[PDB]
Amino acid sequence: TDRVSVGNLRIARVLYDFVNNEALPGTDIDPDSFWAGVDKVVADLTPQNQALLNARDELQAQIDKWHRRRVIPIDMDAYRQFLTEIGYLLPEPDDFTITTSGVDAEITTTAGPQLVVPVLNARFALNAANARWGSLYDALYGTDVIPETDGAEKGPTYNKVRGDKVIAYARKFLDDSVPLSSGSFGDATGFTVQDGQLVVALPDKSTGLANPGQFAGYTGAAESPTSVLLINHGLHIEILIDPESQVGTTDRAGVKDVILESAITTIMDFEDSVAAVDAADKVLGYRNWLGLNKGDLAARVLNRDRNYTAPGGGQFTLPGRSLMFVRNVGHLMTNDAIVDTDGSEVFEGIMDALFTGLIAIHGLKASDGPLINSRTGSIYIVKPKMHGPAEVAFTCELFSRVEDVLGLPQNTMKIGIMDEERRTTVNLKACIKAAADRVVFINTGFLDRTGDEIHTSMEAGPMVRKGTMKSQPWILAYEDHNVDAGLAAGFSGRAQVGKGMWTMTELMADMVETKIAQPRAGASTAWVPSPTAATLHALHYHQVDVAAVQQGLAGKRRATIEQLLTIPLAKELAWAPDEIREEVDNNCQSILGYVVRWVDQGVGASKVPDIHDVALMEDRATLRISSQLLANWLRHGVITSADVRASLERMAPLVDRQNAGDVAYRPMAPNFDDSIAFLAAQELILSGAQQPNGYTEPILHRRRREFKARAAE
Ligand SMILES: O=C(/C=N/O)Nc1ccccc1Br
Ligand SMILES: [Mg+2]
Ligand SMILES: [Mg+2]
Ligand SMILES: [Mg+2]
Repeated sequence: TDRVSVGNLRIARVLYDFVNNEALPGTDIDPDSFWAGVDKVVADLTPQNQALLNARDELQAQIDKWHRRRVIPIDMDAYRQFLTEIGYLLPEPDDFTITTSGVDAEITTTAGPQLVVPVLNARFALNAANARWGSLYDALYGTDVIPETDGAEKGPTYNKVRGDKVIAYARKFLDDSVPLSSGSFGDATGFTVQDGQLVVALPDKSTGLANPGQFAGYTGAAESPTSVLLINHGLHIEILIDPESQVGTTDRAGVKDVILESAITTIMDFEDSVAAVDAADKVLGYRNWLGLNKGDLAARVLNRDRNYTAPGGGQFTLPGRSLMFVRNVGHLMTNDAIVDTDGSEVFEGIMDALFTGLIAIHGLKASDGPLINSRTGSIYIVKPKMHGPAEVAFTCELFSRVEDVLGLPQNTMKIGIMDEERRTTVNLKACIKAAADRVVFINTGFLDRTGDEIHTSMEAGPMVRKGTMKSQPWILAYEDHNVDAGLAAGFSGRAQVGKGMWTMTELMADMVETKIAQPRAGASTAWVPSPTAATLHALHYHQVDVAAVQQGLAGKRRATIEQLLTIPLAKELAWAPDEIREEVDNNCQSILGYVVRWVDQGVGASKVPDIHDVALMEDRATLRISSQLLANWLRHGVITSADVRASLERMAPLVDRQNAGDVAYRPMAPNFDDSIAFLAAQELILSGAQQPNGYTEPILHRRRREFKARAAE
């Protein structure tokens, strides 16, 4: 066929050529040696990869059977002893501190937003990489953070009343963040630098900063600067001065904009936010990841670092780019980009580590300017969907082997651990320990975690509704426990403690109001879906001193094993019939809305309107939750298969309507069983209870491959 033979492997030609012609040159790795390494690593580690997956299934079968033989509110003591007997719940290791070294300041020290985007989308990826600095005025004027009340609405052209509120909001932020010795930024008439100090002119007098150490730099003439640079909680704030701009001309000090350092780090995602089901899809992804690391990805282009004058008069530079992670896929899936002699597909996680690692070498050297990514010499890989410490140890050993193939020093490849599976949650300390010399973050992937919570306890009884899950005891303990485990392993000053994604892309007023809870909880980072959201979330890190919060949480134990293990079962007679229908409609709409873009267009993340037409930006995990929740309700007789059918039928034309204005869209209604997308949605629900750990990829990949093959002829 069209495959290349390397030992026991048969590699898709498009992948082979991409790696030879694009990825390898410039790395000084012998191509022959790389490919022999691919074959050897695959041969050596494939058996334990499979053994790990079989172990998952064996644990789940035992738990399924534990619930099925029980009639009695759970006896927690018994349930725990049981989880311990079967090896689900492992002993907690002794106290230790992580030793991870060679890590950039953005990760060890800086608290701020972390932006996650689909690596298949070059535009979004480039915009994300450039999102290290963002316009606060654009983010305020462009969103509902400033209410679109009467008089202040957005029109075809600039609205002065709204622009003045934007200005006012920012002046208030400045007062909160970098206070003057007296007076307010609201009344400033000019900025100058005198004797290395910022001098702010007010109408009656002049003043300096209450804390002059927050003055970081400036641009232009000291006596008439074009910008002033400030710093607060490790994050930079830049005031752009330009009275001959449309906004500056209206401004009392001629201020044009306030630029915030926003997306400090970015995760280029090969997993839940993309649809990649074969060699062609992987290659598009890998090529974008290459372009980012070489610095030559073009839609526009990547930003250079930013030049400043130091307060005393010297020159310095700040990074213009978000420091990049890459999120590889997890342990489950195989991909036909490589098959062995028997025709069996190779594990995709093993592939990603080899290829994303190889590609990452370019980000460690000069872009044909300075090197794009890690100055300290690390490669930052996020590893999702791991269950427990043996799976973390496997990932570390995988990275160890790749480092040898690639000629990198041991521990170059760092690991961002997603805590998004129950067996990792209740063994978190051991998971950190297994990666104690590689770990650069832990992060509560709460959506996947919810899916796994449902599947794990599928046989226990009917679960609460989807929108109820976020406030359940188990998840709130899970969030606290994650922070506690990180801090106790010495993450403060060493590694990020991260929390999850804000998915409501149009609800920015709400994000600003509520997401402050995450750095208040000691999270040094949290996820956002867009550069705009990164800029707004940045506000929270100026309001909250994360380093102090973490110092104050030290030694505390806020969650017990019992709370972590509290299954979210619905109480007796929880729902009226209309509330049941509403939940069914909600979940069917969520599934259909997501799956139609996934199967038909190969889109894994996008702005999808929900049932109430709220715009959501979720990844594949939302599908895992909804499919598992409906499977769980069907399993326990809350709804019937005809209820499911009827809701899918009702929701499909609505999804069809919601996708008007999509050039390539093809309706699901009314020819339902003509639509592969529709059949996928149905299959995800009806086979949901039988998917390993509730995972949606096996069905989703098959259906997308089916769609591609039909579209070919
Ligand atoms: O937050 C998550 C969690 N993943 O484990 N992923 C994500 C990535 C891009 C847009 C929306 C989402 Br939710
Ligand atoms: Mg996830
Ligand atoms: Mg409920
Ligand atoms: Mg402070």
